[PDB]
Amino acid sequence: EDYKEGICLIDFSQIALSTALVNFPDKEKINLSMVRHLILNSIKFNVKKAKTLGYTKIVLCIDNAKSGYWRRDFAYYYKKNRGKAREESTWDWEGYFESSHKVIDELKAYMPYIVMDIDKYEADDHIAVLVKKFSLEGHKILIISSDGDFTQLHKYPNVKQWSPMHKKWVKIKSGSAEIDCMTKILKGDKKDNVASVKVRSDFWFTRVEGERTPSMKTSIVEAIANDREQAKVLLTESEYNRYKENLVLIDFDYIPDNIASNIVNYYNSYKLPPRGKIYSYFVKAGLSKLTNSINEF
Ligand code: NA
Repeated sequence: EDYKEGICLIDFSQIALSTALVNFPDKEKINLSMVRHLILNSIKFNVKKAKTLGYTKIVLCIDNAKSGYWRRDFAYYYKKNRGKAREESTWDWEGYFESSHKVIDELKAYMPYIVMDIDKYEADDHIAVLVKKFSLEGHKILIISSDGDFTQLHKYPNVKQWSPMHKKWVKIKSGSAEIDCMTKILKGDKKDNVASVKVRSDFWFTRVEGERTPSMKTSIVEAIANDREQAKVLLTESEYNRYKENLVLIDFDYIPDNIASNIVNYYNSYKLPPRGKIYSYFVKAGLSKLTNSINEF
């Protein structure tokens, strides 16, 4: 093992939720014990994975949208399409989230991981900012994320990504990273209500029947990807101003100073619990099958 240890960042909320959507049936209350068991089982599996690959420092990166998103404070329509979807569902989202927040606080109090959890901050924020930090500090980095796109981090040395769901390595140095990032910035990212620079910013949220997004030439995307100064040249003023907006929504380098510094400061001041707390936590929570496996956490 290295003097600057290998660090594992886990895209954890998405892993737990994906597992929960398989394990927990529709039309049944999702309770604290159910969620605690699932979260701890998932941690056990993915920590073993990190440790065998040679990464010893475990950081659990959490999605916390209890009060929304910092990006939404900037662009109100951001990710509003997602909440719309859950409103309908007969799956117990309310119970899941309520219980997950409780378990996360238990992790903070008792388990030996850095739990990056800040209301209105996304797992991808923690990962992007900590990768920049750790990479410059000379740590090898492993991202555990089933479907996350981290190709924006292609410039950082010694960053690998493992996907638990697909059981395979994921490309970080994709060869088309900048063009793929710029495609989202210019053409939008509908899955997150991010709109093309050729329409009003809240297009996806306020779309009226019949409305269409004007097409944009791939060559403009490629041109601006290769030299961003060309944005002032190939885009109209209105499109350029929308471009500036979308940079904040998509590009990791445009995470605001206060947001990024809050992430770093949270990491630095983190109160790591002594490993002695693991056993007493398992006993307290009645996880009697796990008091046997303390060494696997
Ligand atoms: Na902790």
